[PDB]
Amino acid sequence: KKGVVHGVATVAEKTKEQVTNVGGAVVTGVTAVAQKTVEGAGSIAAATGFVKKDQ
Amino acid sequence: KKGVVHGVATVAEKTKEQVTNVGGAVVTGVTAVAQKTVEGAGSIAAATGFVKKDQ
Amino acid sequence: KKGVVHGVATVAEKTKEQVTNVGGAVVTGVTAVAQKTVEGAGSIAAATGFVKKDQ
Amino acid sequence: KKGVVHGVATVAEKTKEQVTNVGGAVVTGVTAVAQKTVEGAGSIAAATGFVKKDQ
Amino acid sequence: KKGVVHGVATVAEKTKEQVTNVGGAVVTGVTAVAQKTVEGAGSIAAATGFVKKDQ
Amino acid sequence: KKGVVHGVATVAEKTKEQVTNVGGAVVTGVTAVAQKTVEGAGSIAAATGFVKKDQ
Amino acid sequence: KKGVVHGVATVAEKTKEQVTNVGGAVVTGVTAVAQKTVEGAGSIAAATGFVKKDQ
Amino acid sequence: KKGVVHGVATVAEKTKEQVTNVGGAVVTGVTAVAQKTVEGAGSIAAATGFVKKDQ
Amino acid sequence: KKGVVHGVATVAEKTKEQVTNVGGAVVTGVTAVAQKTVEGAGSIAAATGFVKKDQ
Amino acid sequence: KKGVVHGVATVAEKTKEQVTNVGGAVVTGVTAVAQKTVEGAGSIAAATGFVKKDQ
Ligand SMILES: CNc1ccc(-c2nc3ccc(O)cc3s2)cc1
Ligand SMILES: CNc1ccc(-c2nc3ccc(O)cc3s2)cc1
Ligand SMILES: CNc1ccc(-c2nc3ccc(O)cc3s2)cc1
Ligand SMILES: CNc1ccc(-c2nc3ccc(O)cc3s2)cc1
Ligand SMILES: CNc1ccc(-c2nc3ccc(O)cc3s2)cc1
Ligand SMILES: CNc1ccc(-c2nc3ccc(O)cc3s2)cc1
Ligand SMILES: CNc1ccc(-c2nc3ccc(O)cc3s2)cc1
Ligand SMILES: CNc1ccc(-c2nc3ccc(O)cc3s2)cc1
Ligand SMILES: CNc1ccc(-c2nc3ccc(O)cc3s2)cc1
Ligand SMILES: CNc1ccc(-c2nc3ccc(O)cc3s2)cc1
Ligand SMILES: CNc1ccc(-c2nc3ccc(O)cc3s2)cc1
Ligand SMILES: CNc1ccc(-c2nc3ccc(O)cc3s2)cc1
Repeated sequence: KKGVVHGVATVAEKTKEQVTNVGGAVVTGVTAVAQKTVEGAGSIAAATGFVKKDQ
Repeated sequence: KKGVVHGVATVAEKTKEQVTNVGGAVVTGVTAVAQKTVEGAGSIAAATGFVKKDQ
Repeated sequence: KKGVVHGVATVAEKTKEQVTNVGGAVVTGVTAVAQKTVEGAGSIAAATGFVKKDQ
Repeated sequence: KKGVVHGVATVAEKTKEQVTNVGGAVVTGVTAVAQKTVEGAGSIAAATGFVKKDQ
Repeated sequence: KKGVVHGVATVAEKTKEQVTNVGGAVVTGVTAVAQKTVEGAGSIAAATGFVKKDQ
Repeated sequence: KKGVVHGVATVAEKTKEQVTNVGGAVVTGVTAVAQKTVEGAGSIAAATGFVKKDQ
Repeated sequence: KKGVVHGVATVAEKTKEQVTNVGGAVVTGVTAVAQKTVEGAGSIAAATGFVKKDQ
Repeated sequence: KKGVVHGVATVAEKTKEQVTNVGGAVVTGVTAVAQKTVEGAGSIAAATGFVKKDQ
Repeated sequence: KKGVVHGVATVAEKTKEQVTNVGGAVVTGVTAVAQKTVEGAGSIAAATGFVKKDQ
Repeated sequence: KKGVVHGVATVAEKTKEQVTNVGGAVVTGVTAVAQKTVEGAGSIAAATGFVKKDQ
């Protein structure tokens, strides 16, 4: 076989899960957050996949 | 087989799940948030997939 | 087989779920949010798939 | 088989769900939000798939 | 076989999970956060995959 | 002060919430159930406060 | 002060929450269930407060 | 002070939370269940407070 | 002071939390369950407070 | 002071937490279970407080 990509690719066979991202956010997984009190200014309480590039 | 992509591709066979994103947000997964009190200015309480690029 | 894409594609066979996004938001998954009080100015309380690019 | 796309495509066979988006928003999944009080100016309380690009 | 990529690629066969990211965040895994009180200004309470590049 | 009860009482001062039950069911709290498929004969899918005394 | 009870009482002062139960079920708390598939005969999927006394 | 109870009592002062139960179930706490697939006959998947006295 | 109980009592002062139970189940605490697949016949997957007295 | 109990009592002063149980189950503490696959017939996967007296 032959393949040429510029990116971003994701090429496969017999594949149970696939995610391609440029951005941006993708949530595909099981996630449970239980929480009782959030205070403070300002605290990232429960972050799973996170990116902060403030300018 | 032969394939040429510019991106972003996601090419496969026999594949249970697929996500392609440029952006942007995609939520495809099970997610449960239970929460009782959020305060503060300003706190990211429960973030799963998150991207902040303020300018 | 042969395939040429510019992107964004999502090409497959025998595939249970598919999402293609450029944007933008796509919500296809099970999601439960239970919440009792949100305060503060301004706090992202419960974000699952999120993108903030304010200019 | 043969396929050439400009994007955004989503090509498949035997496929239970499909979403193609350029935009924009698509909601196809089960979603339950229960909520008791939202205050503050201005707090994104419960966001599932979200994109904010204010200029 | 032959392959030439510019990156970022992810090329495979017989592959159970795949993630390609440029960004950005991708959450595909099981995650449980249980939490009782978050205070302080400002403390990253529970971060799993995290990136902070404030300027 | 003086108090004599037979039960069931609930006596208080300065009290934000109160529930008295003999029975029976009382639901006063925030509750979110999101659900996609229930099968089987017969499975209690999502029970929060539950009592089964079949004879 | 003086108090005589037969039960079940709940006597207090300056008290934020109170529950008295004989039964029976009382749900006063925040609860989020997100769920995607329930099968089997018969499986208690997600039980929070539960009592089964079948005869 | 003086107190005589038969039970079940719960007597206090300056008390943030109170639960009295004879039964029966009481759910007053924050709870998040996220779940993707339940099978089998019959499996208690996610039980928090649970009592099974089948006869 | 003087106190005579038959049980079950719970007598206190200046007390943040109280639970009295005869039964039965009481859930007052923060709880997060995230789960992806449950199979088998029949397996207690995730049990927090649990009592099984089948006859 | 003077006290006579039959049991089960729990008598105190200046006390942050209290639990009295006859039964039965009480869950008052923070608990996080994250889990990916449960199989087998039948295996107690993750048990925190547990009692099995099958007859
Ligand atoms: C995040 N902001 C952003 C803006 C623009 C893009 C673009 N991606 C492509 C790809 C192929 C093409 O012919 C044109 C474009 S423009 C991506 C991201
Ligand atoms: C010292 N370590 C540190 C980590 C994180 C922070 C953050 N500050 C903000 C403010 C607004 C917002 O939406 C998100 C965040 S995160 C600050 C400090
Ligand atoms: C070893 N390096 C490598 C890079 C890329 C490939 C590719 N194979 C295909 C097939 C179909 C298609 O539309 C695109 C592509 S790209 C293969 C191998
Ligand atoms: C952390 N900041 C950062 C900025 C830029 C990069 C880049 N990586 C590549 C790779 C290939 C290419 O043709 C161009 C670039 S630019 C990486 C990181
Ligand atoms: C984090 N900031 C960032 C900005 C830009 C990039 C880019 N990655 C590629 C890859 C191929 C290409 O032809 C162009 C570009 S630009 C990556 C990261
Ligand atoms: C994070 N900010 C960002 C801006 C731009 C990009 C771009 N990626 C590509 C890829 C191919 C192409 O022909 C054009 C572009 S532009 C990526 C990231
Ligand atoms: C030391 N053991 C003890 C047991 C029980 C008590 C009680 N005090 C009160 C007051 C008012 C009321 O309606 C009921 C009761 S019960 C006090 C002490
Ligand atoms: C679980 N089944 C059940 C049946 C009956 C009861 C009763 N509790 C009281 C209390 C005082 C009284 O004068 C009478 C009765 S009867 C409780 C439970
Ligand atoms: C060996 N360990 C074991 C634990 C638990 C069980 C249970 N069997 C049932 C049947 C019906 C129902 O509503 C709940 C349950 S739980 C069986 C065995
Ligand atoms: C486990 N099975 C079980 C059955 C019965 C009990 C009882 N505990 C008390 C206490 C005082 C009283 O006057 C009566 C009774 S009965 C306890 C356990
Ligand atoms: C679990 N099954 C059950 C049946 C009956 C009870 C009873 N509790 C009391 C208390 C005072 C009283 O005068 C009568 C009764 S009966 C409790 C439990
Ligand atoms: C688990 N099964 C069960 C049955 C009965 C009980 C009883 N507890 C009391 C307490 C005081 C009283 O005057 C009567 C009774 S009966 C408890 C448990």
